[PDB]
Amino acid sequence: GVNEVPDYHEDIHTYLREMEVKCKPKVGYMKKQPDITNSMRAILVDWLVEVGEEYKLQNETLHLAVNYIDRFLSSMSVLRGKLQLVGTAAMLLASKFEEIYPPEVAEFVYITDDTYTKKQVLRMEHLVLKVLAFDLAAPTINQFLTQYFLHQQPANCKVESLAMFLGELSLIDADPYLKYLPSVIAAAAFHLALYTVTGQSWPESLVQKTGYTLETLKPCLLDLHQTYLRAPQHAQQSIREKYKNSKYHGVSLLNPPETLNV
Amino acid sequence: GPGSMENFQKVEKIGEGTYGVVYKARNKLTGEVVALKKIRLDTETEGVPSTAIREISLLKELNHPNIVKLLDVIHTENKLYLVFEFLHQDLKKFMDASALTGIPLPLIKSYLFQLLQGLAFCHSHRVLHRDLKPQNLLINTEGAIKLADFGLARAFGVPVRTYTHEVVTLWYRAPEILLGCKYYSTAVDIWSLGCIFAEMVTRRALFPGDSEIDQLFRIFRTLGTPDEVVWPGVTSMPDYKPSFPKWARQDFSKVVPPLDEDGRSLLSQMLHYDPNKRISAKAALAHPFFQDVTKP
Repeated sequence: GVNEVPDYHEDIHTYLREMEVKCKPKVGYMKKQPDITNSMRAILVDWLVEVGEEYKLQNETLHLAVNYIDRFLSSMSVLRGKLQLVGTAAMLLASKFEEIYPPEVAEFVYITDDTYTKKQVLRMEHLVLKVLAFDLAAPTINQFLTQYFLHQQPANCKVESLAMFLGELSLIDADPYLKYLPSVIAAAAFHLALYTVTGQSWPESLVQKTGYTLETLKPCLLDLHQTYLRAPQHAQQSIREKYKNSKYHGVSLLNPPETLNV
Repeated sequence: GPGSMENFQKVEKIGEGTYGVVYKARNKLTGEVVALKKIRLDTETEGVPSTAIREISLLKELNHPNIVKLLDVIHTENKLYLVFEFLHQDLKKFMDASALTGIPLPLIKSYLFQLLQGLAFCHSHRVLHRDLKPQNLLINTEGAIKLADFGLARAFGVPVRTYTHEVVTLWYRAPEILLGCKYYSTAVDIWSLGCIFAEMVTRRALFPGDSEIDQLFRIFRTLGTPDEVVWPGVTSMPDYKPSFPKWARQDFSKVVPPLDEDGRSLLSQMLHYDPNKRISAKAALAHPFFQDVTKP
């Protein structure tokens, strides 16, 4: 029905595919950052997951923030001491865009354990808006997933939750996930979740919609599969903790499959 | 990116919102007349307002002849200036001042058809407007009408999730919002446009309620109190009550007597109770009502 906008979903899908190309970070940005590393970014993202949890923000908000951070760090060098300020400002902007009730600025200042002032958060907000030229309606992994979900036969909450989780995991590791578009990571996540829970594969119906096949998803699937297998060992664990919750059907507790069979 | 305030010359104030104030102004180099919307920041404490972040981010992507064009954004540390294309009037003012014996049908048809083009384009770019009302529809000298004021708009996902409740100015607000439904969608903008269609014919609001419950009641007295047959789920809605009076649906030719058969047909489909059955903007564009449409 109308909550799935039958008359517009294709138009919307085509538009998001165009926009994800416009909103894409520079794949190699991190080697051009003198004072920050993938490891530092992973720490920051994991912290944003926790902030999202502490304030009960939407997952979409989390994804927008990372998009904003990665696009910012694509043209602006930042010292390690300032990385969190960028992240904080990004989470604020994502919250004002996506949330019904965004946390107040003072709450963002509070979660940085008074590393920064309100003035600093607000100036950074302004700098981020300038750098992104207010281009904030970015496509996320989530925006594609929820559409892919409509192709399940029948709907399955464990599959949906597990796909969200795998997609979140990808936010953590700029290498390799910076090289993949939201729509492709989403496809890999949906296929891996579906296969893990039900044994089934990427449906032909989504080949029709997306033009992607298991062949085109194969590189991302292999990365995401390694990511899932190693997830208990990863230095960052906030996503695994979050997805143990019943709100997400405790999917972080599901065992990953040992092989994907091509 | 391109402008600075040095190149504009304010001409007169043309409006106000909770958003700040709107001026008419002239580009001194190109000659272009614009609307400047000022959003002060040093007054705010929480930084750049979310209404403004939504308006700018959404309007930067929506380039369409029936959406008011954002030309530019002057972002000082003291003020935020939004430069828009200028349109001399709104539909409300036109209805009150010049439409005293009516809006001729050719012009109603032209306006409605343009509004649907603009709204279809929004929905195709995953934007709900969420405040369509005559005050927010601007008209130029050439006969164009355009959607304005995207401060209450929102980028949606597919399928939708729960968004802000009690949106849309009350007279223009859809029954699913009034009954507290968990989800609403593109159908809420069609409802508003339906109310606006009717209002262009009569020059009075179709449902002028003074509270949520009074608004519901006025709608029920006009279209009939909905039941499970016209609207599956209705009796399970969070603010549905069994105590609701059960009004009969009246003949639609009594709702807007001067409207022809095609007009009635299209209006009924815009005001369908069930959001799933309400016509989409994209489908409404092919309604026979528009068969002879012009732009005067």
